[PDB]
Amino acid sequence: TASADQIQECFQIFDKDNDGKVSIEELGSALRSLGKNPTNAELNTIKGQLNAKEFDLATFKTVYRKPIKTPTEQSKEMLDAFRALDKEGNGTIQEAELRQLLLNLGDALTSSEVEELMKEVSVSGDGAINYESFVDMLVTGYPLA
Amino acid sequence: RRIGEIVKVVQAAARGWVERKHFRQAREKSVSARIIQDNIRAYLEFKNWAWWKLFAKARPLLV
Amino acid sequence: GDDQVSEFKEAFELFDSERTGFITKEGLQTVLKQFGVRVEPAAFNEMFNEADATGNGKIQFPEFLSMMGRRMKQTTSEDILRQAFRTFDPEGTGYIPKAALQDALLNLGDRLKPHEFAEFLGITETEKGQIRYDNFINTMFT
Ligand SMILES: [Ca+2]
Ligand SMILES: [Ca+2]
Repeated sequence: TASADQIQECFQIFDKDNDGKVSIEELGSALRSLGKNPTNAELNTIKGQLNAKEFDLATFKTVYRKPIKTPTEQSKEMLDAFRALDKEGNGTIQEAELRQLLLNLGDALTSSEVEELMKEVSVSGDGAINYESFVDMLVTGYPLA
Repeated sequence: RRIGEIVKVVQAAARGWVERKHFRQAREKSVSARIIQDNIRAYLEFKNWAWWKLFAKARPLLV
Repeated sequence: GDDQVSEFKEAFELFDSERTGFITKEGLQTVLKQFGVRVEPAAFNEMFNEADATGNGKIQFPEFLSMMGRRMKQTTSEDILRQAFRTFDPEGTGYIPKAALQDALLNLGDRLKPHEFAEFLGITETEKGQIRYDNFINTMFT
């Protein structure tokens, strides 16, 4: 979990103009940068509670230290989700279906986000991806410095 | 439907990975810039200091 | 528990070539002659007094350490500075485009002033839009 020094460092990186404030539109990005993964719903509740267009470091610390799920806390739910989508029982999903779900349903990702995700994903000659490897990439990839 | 709901956790974890990736890059750049800044600023402050000149002369003799 | 301190201790030891554990005014004069550093009388008294915080005529290692630390604490080892430049020159070119570092060193971290960034250029912008950075590094570790 991010130390106080790591939280400050992160905040300062987001606070490009050094005025001690970061736009509320970047709160999700900043939390995510330090290994906590709010859903859109959760983030919206947090933003609504802040009732502000920007936040300071003290606030960021307070918000971040709450029990927002880390990536390992999401493994079970992700694997359950992918298993429910697994037609063949072989641990794969078609990358085309994955792209569609990410982009068109739920808390839809942007095209740019989806291309960055898929750049690191091995696709077979029948267009299949191993979803546990994908989950593993999401959970273990780019850990805290 | 129910699919919209179950994929939200995958979307949340996917956003997390993208941001952690972006942040590693941004942090590496900021940390490196800081090291360079700190070294330049220090050097410009001590470059004509007699103790620096002496220390700099001795440095090659040190283990 | 620190590489800076060990280096300052090694330097102090070289300056303590009589092996007394301290540097007198007499000894500092000899040290300056040994290493070929020229200091005018006023600057000599100033440098001695800077180091001799207790004002007793003898510079102990902790006094020297405190002084050197005050002026040099934010510097790093040669390797750490080299690696920091390597962020902005991932291949081994030894060169960084001046428009790329300028936006980095002026906007990120503890931002440099244009005059500090200009003095820095005065060292390592040998061509018209390129910084060699080894010209800067080597001025600190020759
Ligand atoms: Ca700001
Ligand atoms: Ca003394």
